[PDB]
Amino acid sequence: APNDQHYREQWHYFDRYGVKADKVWDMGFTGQNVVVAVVDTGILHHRDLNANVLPGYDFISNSQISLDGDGRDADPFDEGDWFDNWACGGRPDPRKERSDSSWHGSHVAGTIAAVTNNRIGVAGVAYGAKVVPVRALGRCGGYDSDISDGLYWAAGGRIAGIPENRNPAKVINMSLGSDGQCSYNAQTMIDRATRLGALVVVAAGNENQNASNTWPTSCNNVLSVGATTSRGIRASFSNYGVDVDLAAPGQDILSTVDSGTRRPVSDAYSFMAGTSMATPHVSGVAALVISAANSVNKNLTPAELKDVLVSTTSPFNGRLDRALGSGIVDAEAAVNSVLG
Ligand SMILES: [Ca+2]
Ligand SMILES: [Ca+2]
Ligand SMILES: [Ca+2]
Repeated sequence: APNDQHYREQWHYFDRYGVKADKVWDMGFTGQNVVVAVVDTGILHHRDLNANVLPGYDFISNSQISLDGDGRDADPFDEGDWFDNWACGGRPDPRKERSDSSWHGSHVAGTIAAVTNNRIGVAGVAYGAKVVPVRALGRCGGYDSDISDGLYWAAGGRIAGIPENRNPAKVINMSLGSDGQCSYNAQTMIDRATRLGALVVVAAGNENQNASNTWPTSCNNVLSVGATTSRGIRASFSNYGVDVDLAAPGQDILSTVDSGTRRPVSDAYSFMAGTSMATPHVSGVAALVISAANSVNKNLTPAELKDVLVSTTSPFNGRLDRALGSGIVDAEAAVNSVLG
């Protein structure tokens, strides 16, 4: 087990309905040399992230969303997506009036590869991997076109005006989405990333609805992740249905954030719930699998990697109320599969 101060609270890594990441670490696989891209709100300069974070890129085109004074730029720092006075619409709905900064991209990034065995804070599923933050979300979310350009760059695609990605990712985590069908542009970029070799791992969404009514789940060539609880059943908010590929822990997920309600104040750790939290468990396990496959000289296409993940899942706790993919992602079974 790692020495991290709050590892024991990360039930989702090691306990009954967790992802069995600990069993893979025991085999000596940690996602070594694998790059995972995180298309999200950007990254904090958090002491429990910095060593496992590579420089990424900020794809937010509108400065009113980016809150950093300009359009696309080389610094994917999460400025904080806080707002007040219904800046993101919906006035006068009391639930939409204001929000603290989410630090969503950092919570997600920490699940994949928080710095581990460094005494402080938490652990990451693939703590030998490196994360490339692709900032596409800010105040009020992000543009579909910024998300799709970012995911393409994440895979190794060239975007005019932006440097070539030196560290294209084998796994692209997208803990994001909204109502509606996959756009032509989103589908096209997902297909291009898939043809580069990247597995695009996406959140099923959080409206207790059919995930097929949302994107990116409704896209071809994605692996859609539903959310389960520490009791092994469907989290109440999790989207569901035939297009959910599998599930992962998505309620009371402890990871890396900032204590600041607006701007960054201090490195912190919080519990969050969402398919956004389940997704990076699957992205992390994918990176563990690739490190294992690398060791035996085995290539996995995105379709093959998805099939490894989906066919090796562990069972739910009795009957669920909805289709939620094949079971809970299981790193031990997935890695054992590719090692032969
Ligand atoms: Ca900017
Ligand atoms: Ca920036
Ligand atoms: Ca740590």
